Amino acid sequence: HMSLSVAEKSYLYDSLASTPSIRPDGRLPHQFRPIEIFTDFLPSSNGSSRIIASDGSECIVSIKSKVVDHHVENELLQVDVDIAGQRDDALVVETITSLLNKVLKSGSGVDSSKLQLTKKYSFKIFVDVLVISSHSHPISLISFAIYSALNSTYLPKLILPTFHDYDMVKLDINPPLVFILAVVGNNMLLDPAANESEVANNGLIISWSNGKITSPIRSVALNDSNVKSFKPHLLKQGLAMVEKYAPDVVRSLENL
Amino acid sequence: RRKRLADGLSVTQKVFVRSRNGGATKIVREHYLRSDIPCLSRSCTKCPQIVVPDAQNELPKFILSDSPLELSAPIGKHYVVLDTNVVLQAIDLLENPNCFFDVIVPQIVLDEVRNKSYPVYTRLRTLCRDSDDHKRFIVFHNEFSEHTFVERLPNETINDRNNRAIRKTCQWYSEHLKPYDINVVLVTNDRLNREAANIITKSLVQYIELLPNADDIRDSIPQ
Amino acid sequence: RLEIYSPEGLRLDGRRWNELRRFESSINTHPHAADGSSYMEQGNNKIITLVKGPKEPRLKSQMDTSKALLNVSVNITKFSKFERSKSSHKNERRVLEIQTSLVRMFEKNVMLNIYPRTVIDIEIHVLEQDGGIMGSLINGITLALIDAGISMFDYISGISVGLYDTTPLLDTNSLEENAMSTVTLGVVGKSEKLSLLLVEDKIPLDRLENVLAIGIAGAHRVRDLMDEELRKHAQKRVSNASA
Amino acid sequence: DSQIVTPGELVTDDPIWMRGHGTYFLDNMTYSSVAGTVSRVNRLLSVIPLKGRYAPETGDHVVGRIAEVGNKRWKVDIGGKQHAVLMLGSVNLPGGILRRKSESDELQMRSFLKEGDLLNAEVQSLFQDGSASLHTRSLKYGKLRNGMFCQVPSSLIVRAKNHTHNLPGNITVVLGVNGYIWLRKTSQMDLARDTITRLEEESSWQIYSDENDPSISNNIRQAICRYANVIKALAFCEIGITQQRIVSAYEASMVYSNVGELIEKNVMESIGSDILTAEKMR
Amino acid sequence: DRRRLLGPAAAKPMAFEQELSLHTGFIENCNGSALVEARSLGHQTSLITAVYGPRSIRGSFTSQGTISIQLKNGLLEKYNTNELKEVSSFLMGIFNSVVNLSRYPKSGIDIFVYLTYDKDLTNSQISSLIPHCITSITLALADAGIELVDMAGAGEANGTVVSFIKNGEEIVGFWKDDGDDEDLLECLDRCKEQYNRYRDLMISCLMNQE
Amino acid sequence: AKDIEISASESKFILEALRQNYRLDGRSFDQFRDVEITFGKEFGDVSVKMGNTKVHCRISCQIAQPYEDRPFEGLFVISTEISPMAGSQFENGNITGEDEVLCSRIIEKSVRRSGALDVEGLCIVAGSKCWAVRADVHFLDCDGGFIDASCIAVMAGLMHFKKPDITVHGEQIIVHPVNEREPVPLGILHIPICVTFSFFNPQDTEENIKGETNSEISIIDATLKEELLRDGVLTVTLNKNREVVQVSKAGGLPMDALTLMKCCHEAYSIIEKITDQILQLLKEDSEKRNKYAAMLTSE
RNA sequence: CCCCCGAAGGGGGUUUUUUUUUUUUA
Ligand code: NA
Ligand code: NA
Ligand code: NA
Ligand SMILES: [Zn+2]
Repeated sequence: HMSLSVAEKSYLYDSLASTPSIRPDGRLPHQFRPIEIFTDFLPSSNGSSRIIASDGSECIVSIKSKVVDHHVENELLQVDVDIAGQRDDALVVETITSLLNKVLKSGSGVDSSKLQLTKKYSFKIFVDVLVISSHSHPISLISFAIYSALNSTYLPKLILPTFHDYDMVKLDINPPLVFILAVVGNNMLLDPAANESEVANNGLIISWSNGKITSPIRSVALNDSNVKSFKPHLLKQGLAMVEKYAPDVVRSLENL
Repeated sequence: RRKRLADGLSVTQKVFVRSRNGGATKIVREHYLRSDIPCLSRSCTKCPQIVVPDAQNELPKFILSDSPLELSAPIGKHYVVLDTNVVLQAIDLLENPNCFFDVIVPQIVLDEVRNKSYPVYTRLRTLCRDSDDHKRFIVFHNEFSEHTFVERLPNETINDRNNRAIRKTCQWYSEHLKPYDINVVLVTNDRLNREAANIITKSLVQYIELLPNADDIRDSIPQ
Repeated sequence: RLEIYSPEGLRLDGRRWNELRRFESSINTHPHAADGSSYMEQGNNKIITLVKGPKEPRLKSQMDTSKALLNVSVNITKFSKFERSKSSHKNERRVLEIQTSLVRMFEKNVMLNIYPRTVIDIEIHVLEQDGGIMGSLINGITLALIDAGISMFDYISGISVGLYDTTPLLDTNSLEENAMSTVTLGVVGKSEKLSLLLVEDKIPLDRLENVLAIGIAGAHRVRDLMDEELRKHAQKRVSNASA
Repeated sequence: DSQIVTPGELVTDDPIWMRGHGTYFLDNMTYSSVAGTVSRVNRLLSVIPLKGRYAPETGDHVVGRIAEVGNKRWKVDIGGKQHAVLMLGSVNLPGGILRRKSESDELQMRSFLKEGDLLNAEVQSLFQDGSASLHTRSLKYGKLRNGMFCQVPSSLIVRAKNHTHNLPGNITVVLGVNGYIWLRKTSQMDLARDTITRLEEESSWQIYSDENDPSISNNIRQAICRYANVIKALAFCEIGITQQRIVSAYEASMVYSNVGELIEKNVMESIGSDILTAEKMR
Repeated sequence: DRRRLLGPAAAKPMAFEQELSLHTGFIENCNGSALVEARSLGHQTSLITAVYGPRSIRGSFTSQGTISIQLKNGLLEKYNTNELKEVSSFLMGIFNSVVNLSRYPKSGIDIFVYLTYDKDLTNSQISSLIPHCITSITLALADAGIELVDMAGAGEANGTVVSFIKNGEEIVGFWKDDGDDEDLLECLDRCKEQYNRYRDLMISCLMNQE
Repeated sequence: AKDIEISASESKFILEALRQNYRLDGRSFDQFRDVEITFGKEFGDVSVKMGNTKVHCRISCQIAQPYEDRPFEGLFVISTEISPMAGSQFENGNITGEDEVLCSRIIEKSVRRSGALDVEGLCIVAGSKCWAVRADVHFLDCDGGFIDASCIAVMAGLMHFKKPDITVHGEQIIVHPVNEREPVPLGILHIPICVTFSFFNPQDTEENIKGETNSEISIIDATLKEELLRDGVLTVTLNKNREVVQVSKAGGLPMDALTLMKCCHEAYSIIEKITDQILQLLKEDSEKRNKYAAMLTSE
């Protein structure tokens, strides 16, 4: 986990930088850890999701909606992130919030037209994230939970706007996924464990939508101890790795 | 999905969408189902046992006559189950001392009448409150009884569900009172039932004409 | 205005005056996040309670040589109500009052003195809200604290009772909490002794005692429920651990 | 088995009993303070909780992490309710007994042990609050190297004469009673648990070195990963961890040629039930 | 506000390729300081950095230096707080790669970047602003006597900011936020040219000035 | 830290005194302190004295804009910020403190939310104007009973206060100094009074949780020495309409329900006296003011 | 006071919106 000794860090790094890389649990560089997801458990919300990882990292996402004038509210999708044990003022929380807001920007994050009701009114989507537990960078965790929540989100059906009392339409949209990668030496790792993230030379946040490597893309320090520079071919490796191993995450998440 | 509970109880989730002016808000409530709702008939033997007292420790009075007004076949031993419209149009006839002696007022009808006309709802509540030897009006919470509660199908307006609930109420009534032979007559003006696997369904004027004192009250009805 | 209490003795949700809402609880729901944990559903109230500790104090202040430090964190999420709140509730005086109330409640129940130089952090997340949320918080805390193996003298059962005119209604929902005054009770075990007694709106004195009478009873039932879960969860996880 | 009791429940109206943990009392009435099993040992009546943090006991063998460097002492995380202490005079200094107390080495404490270092130690004694006092004076105690750390609930660590074991594949396991587990490359010291050995013992002049064995083959590393995964597998099945169960877990896991496969749920459960079945049949 | 004079509450607010100048050591109450002004056609920017440190830290002993970075809006409240903190985090990563933190145990280095002026006459500007932030922070760190393994540089092209060290051989920073879709290589090349120029200018400034 | 160091002998002494039906200041267990209410100068300025406990309240108002949500209601806030003047154990403005938050919440629930003040009577014009009445409590000396003293001070102040008469011509209003037109009082609907019961456990915790013959001691309006040693605290706010305005038993020593009820009723017995006292003192103040005016018009 | 020694020394207390006025009056 976090706060490993120098000996532990050296061992882990040597295993993770060797060719091929030896991950502490024997995972392949592109292999994810077992997670499970539940949806539709919050009746009051339009959508809902809960994701649990094998290391204990647990996240909860709620999808709510409200009618707004486009003209007065140009942003039809707002992401609010609440991490337990972290104040709303915290740097990492606002960073994640900004990032997620950009991945999901109505501009080109998702298709804004799917939200439109009338030429003057639409549904604003409130995505509320509650990170119960996290031992690594929760950006992918949150992203996946949001994906699941949006793919199981139902909205009131239109018939000033008036709505059907009992019938609701499934929100149809292709939600984006955000991936996190660990750069260790000359090796790229998907779904980095806490101990892996403690010794990683750097990190790559790579967004993904409709089967394309989309923005935002970030380089992110997974720690402060071993942050080193990296060669561009590694960045290319990460991108290729995502676009190679993303459609299976998409088909795994979208099969219900 | 519904959950069974400790003492003949149940719960489901009534979900719908309120449309306050200029907005949409989905509302979720818990709807409990029960097995102790009394038919309030003097003829029923089973219900007085499963019944429980109120907050004042009071066991609701069974007031519906053991021997109601009896008509010509295929109607004997009949109780009257009203529809919202019939109440709205013939409320002043429902108050007439010489007709409608034994009337069942479904909860859902009470609610509909309340929504469309509060004074008429008050007069109906007055009828159910001041029930005596001369007139007998009861309220039956069909929505809270699992025996009678119907759940809304998709792509179906509220009206179909309401009338299907009244229909199920009448059906449970017929099945419940038949060991004594009390029939129930669903009086309505809205072309409710296309022949299905039943219940006596007569319009207002039809029910009036089946009455002994028809000539007295035939003209106490809006045209 | 509408039939909060019909002459037939039924409520809007279809309950009678002296019946609890659906009450279900789950224990050890977050084994990788906390020492003790509970997920609780009371009516439509959905709450996650996490107990972390006893553990080493974060600061080398806040350390007491004679007893453990007890902290309570109540997170009322913005999506707990029908209408999302654009404002956080974390620093509202209402929430602080609730937190200090729960702390001072379980300071007298939890044997803090046998855990000196430690800190017990209670982390609560209200996922869904539908009235009577205080008693729910209480119950969640009790469950989670017991799951943590942290010693205490007894259960504390939380319940709410509204007062409609002359008649009291047990375990009020959101609609009942509005247009009616409510009393929240924190009852210790099976006793008649009250850990918590909260009245935030005007109530006729002469009718207060009666409101308590059913309340206590209700709380007792709640205890019987929580208990009933624990034993099962115990009986299950003490038999399977064998061989 | 035993009587399951909940907080506030009457355990006995008899006043003869002494009263241990998990109980409180009023006159002759004895009540439970936790949810757990009633325990009667001689005249000592207590209630054992189903769950709880590691409670350090005198003579326990634990693995810990240096949390704090302080005045003549270290604060070590054992995973208990409180940080354990490690007195400066309760450790071995690089060398023979000969070196006397210095003020200089007190000033360079961080050279021996610093924040983050993993060490294997023994619970010498307990303070009044129940926190542990540690010592590392035996040659088998000290800073841990050449391996990986993992942890399980302390209750799952069944106990024995030893907790440091030689496992096939040339890997030594250190099973701390607190649930903290260290998996290392088998050393010559580890090799010498039979029944120039003196030079071997003295060769560990450095027992505070931060450097690993420069030669750790890929085989040993893979085997480390596999042992870690199968220990976690036993933990997931809530199976008590013993040496034999660990090597049996390893061998049974050899079915899956890729160690990664061992992180899936059904595989963990399969390994667990394989071990239990094999144990019942033997 | 009890700590500020915000006036009446009833009131409401009124609604209605590039040259470089680099200087260091003009702020007297901090350890390091840097003034960076940039002028392109129909676009002018200017910002200041201040490095306070190495200072003491509250809390447990830390084995290495701890860097903080604070972006302050200048004049116009031009940007969102979340985006400012995001950029701050990015820069923190970069200079965590660049600064020799091992030299500064139990110590904190606080860096402040005042975005005084940012008026571009052309008629998401964060991207074009990041490389100048990096320039100024590297200059101020070198001015503060804070040890750097290299001179952190950066460039911007098509919404793609790339920060290099070691003559542009390796990457310490990568920021891509929309700003259209183009292939990676030419953005890399342009940003690398910008980086090399900025590097030359920065060393030059560090040789005429320090 | 700023802790009040209490010795074992003192705790044991006071507790044993409670066991023998003794209070240090010579009061019985059900005896509230003599309330001294003193008005002065302008309306809305009141000083309240309970034994050694000394508090001061200042009522004020200024024209403002009604909140967007509530178009017909005026604005009313109460401040109870402690200072080291009452005692060094208090930090300067720790509004997030336990007893601070509790006190503030109790007072707010007693006065601001009970509708003790007519907020709709504060409205000048629905859209653009309203009165912003403010009640600022100043804690001068702490010997316990701060909640009760605060409630009495706030109420007496609100009832004593008078806002300047005004009248309205559409867009514009016309505000008057005293010479122009006489001031008019606020709309007081009822008079909420708080009584604070302190609970002491003479025996062990085991007897409190699982013991019969409840020996839990209850006293009224505890002093500082008593407040520091108590195991429980209840605050009950009532008015002369036999209404339980509010009740707060925020944890502490578990008490039998019947005992709490008895507490409520005795509290009513006290709030009768206190209310009558407030009204009396008010009327005497007004009468003395009038007689002073009569002494001023003719030398 | 626990820890060694042997027969005194050294270490330690843990810095929500259920959908014609007035008065008395057969
Ligand atoms: Na209880
Ligand atoms: Na009950
Ligand atoms: Na530092
Ligand atoms: Zn019947």
